[PDB]
Amino acid sequence: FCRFTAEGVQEIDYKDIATLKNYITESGKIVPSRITGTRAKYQRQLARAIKRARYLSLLPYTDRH
Amino acid sequence: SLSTEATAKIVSEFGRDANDTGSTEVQVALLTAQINHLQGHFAEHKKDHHSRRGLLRMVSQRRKLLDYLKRKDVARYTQLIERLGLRR
Amino acid sequence: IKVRENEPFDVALRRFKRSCEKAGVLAEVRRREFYEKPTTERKRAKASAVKRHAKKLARENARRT
Amino acid sequence: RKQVSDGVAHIHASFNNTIVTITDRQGNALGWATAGGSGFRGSRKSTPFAAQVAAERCADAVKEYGIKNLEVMVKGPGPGRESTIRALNAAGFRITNITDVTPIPHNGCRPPKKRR
Amino acid sequence: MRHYEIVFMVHPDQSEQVPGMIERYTAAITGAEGKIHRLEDWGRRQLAYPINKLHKAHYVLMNVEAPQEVIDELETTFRFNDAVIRSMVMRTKHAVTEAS
Amino acid sequence: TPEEKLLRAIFGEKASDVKDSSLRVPNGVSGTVIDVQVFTRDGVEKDKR
RNA sequence: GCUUGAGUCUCGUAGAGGGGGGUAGAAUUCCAGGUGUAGCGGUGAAAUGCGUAGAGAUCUGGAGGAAUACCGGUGGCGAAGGCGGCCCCCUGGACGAAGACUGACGCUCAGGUGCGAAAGCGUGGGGAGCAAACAGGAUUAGAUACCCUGGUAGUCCACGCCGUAAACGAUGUCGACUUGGAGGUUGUGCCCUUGAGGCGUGGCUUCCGGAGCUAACGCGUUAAGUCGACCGCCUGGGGAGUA
Repeated sequence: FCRFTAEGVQEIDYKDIATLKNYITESGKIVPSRITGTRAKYQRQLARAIKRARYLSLLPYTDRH
Repeated sequence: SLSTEATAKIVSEFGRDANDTGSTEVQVALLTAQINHLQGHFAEHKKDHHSRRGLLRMVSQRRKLLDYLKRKDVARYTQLIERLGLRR
Repeated sequence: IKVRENEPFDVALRRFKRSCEKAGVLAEVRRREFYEKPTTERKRAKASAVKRHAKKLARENARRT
Repeated sequence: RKQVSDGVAHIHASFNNTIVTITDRQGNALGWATAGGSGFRGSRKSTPFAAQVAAERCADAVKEYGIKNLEVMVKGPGPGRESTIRALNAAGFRITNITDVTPIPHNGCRPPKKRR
Repeated sequence: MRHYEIVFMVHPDQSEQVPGMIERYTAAITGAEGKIHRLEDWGRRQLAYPINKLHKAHYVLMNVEAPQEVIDELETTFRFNDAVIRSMVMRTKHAVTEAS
Repeated sequence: TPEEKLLRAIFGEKASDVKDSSLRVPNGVSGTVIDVQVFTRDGVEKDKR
């Protein structure tokens, strides 16, 4: 039940990470779609946001090495 | 892929209206224009076996409305292949 | 991944470790891949997970003893 | 020696092997002990009690260096990690930070086939 | 013609000689028929994970409407620039102006 | 409320918890607001005001 | 000649569909350098082997070859087979709101053509993990089997050949008709989408059941139900799906 991918219209970009640091666990993992209740489609769309965040170094692959 | 910028022009030339696209000389030239532009796809990389059934589809259907124009107006049939050139 | 907590512990406490992933890497890297298991267990597994919910709705009807 | 207070106890516990290893803050093994080097050859190599003796066999001659506040980075999720981490915390140390640094790749090559 | 959300990071070393290249890149889009949607220079924001050598890179955003054959030459230049270490683009149709 | 929670538990902070309970002109007045003097949060400054 | 059949066009949608190339992170084997121990692997138990010519382990760096985590959903694409990171070039199939048209232009099919996982072979590269042939220690009355330490064809990529399967919800393909629900996945029209709702309309798929069928289990709008069209096949098993 969130106003992210239901009322928050038009794909959520990874530029504003003041919200994406809520979707990743403080390490680098992703929070399951059964935890933060969002429709599987947009959890893959947020999976596209987090993926490109891992490609442009905003949201890493993991915390440290 | 048959660009829309070209489709509306073929229907503009061959078809007698902007939207009277359900006629013989339209659907044929349209699908023929698909092939004519599809050259770039089945020339390079070559190994598109799944895209082969897509070809199968549109080429055969084309030969189906020609399959009908033949039984109706042989004057326009030889004329259609004469303007655009879709026999060869 | 990494837990600190300055000095109110007097214990190892692997809480955040097991809260992040910890074993989730070991379970997949110890033995051979076996190209078949994914198909198998993704399906079988979640099917049975759905049954618990189905159990919730079908166990409250009668039971009049 | 080495003039260090911050040590790094790398613990690799796979199956029948549990190795406690206090190293320098870099990873310079200043001393270690195996549960299989402390005897217990066999099924006991897979027993946390041997693991706690290992924690001790590796907790000695380390304050000769000067380590008190130490890091315990484990790269071996075995049967201990209580029996031994709480053992160093029982030896008299204060583990500033208890770490679990599991290397995490997106699944790559293939490991051996086993147990079947 | 086509929308490409070009986001790139250069070296904190080029943190001062890149705004001059900001003039270069977008002026080239002007010399290649194209409008920019949001010209931004935030600063040398701290990276997520260290990229081979140094942490904290200099981020700069463009998000520009230019031909694909032009951004193709452009990403080539980015990839072949000692400043830019990473530079990727998105797909067409959609565009932004907030980015915050 | 049940159907609104979790948003203000993940998304942000002040994006919902706050509402609007303004003040209005008492019935019986028909004039023009003239002077306005306001003051802000000592020690930990308010917004742009 | 006309349309409720097929199909095309206008405007859009999601993805392990495919082909060619490239990129990212990290890792097993091996090599070298700093430290250091006398043990390591493994099994029900034991052991060949390795090691003091300093292994296993730990930190950093590096060349090859191959594989895609959490997100993952009896979910998705397809004739079938089969197939999961991403991007770039190109393209197809499935489906839908509201309309304009050709006017049955449709379905299937022996010989035939094409697709055909995996594997074997001819050729140019190839070798980390593993593994036919083979060697060794043993449970044992024996071991050319289960275990373990090595290792060649192979596993990978491209061009051809054999044209083979549990190539199986075991149920051929196409159309029409016959009370529903919990679901999953992907669009849209209408109403105050004020909000993650309500009422209809299609594809795929699972389970519980009605009419019906069957030896029975059970299938059941994706039917093993009711009809029509087209195709292959059977007449007890073995012999043999073999010469």
